[PDB]
Amino acid sequence: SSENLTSAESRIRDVDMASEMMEYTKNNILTQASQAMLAQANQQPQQVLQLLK
Amino acid sequence: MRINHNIAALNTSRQLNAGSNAASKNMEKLSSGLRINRAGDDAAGLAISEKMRSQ
Repeated sequence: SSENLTSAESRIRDVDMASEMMEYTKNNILTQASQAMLAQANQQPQQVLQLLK
Repeated sequence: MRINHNIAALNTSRQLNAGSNAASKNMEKLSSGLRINRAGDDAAGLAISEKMRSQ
């Protein structure tokens, strides 16, 4: 009854290493995609200076 | 892959401490030469034996 409950509690509490590392990598890329586009988002307002002169 | 608990190894441990116990019980009989060492091996066997030995 300890094995059957230890296994029962592990499924509820312990994390799946495979299904979590794969999900961590996804959000670790989605933040770099937003990081890359944030840099370009700041460059866009810089083009009105050539028009203002 | 759950890491905090190894149910495969935890299950194997119980079977490990279940053939060791049986081997220990078997070696008690082999060393002493008696089926009934404790009274839990045969209650009626223990009772009949003592009457028999007494007789």
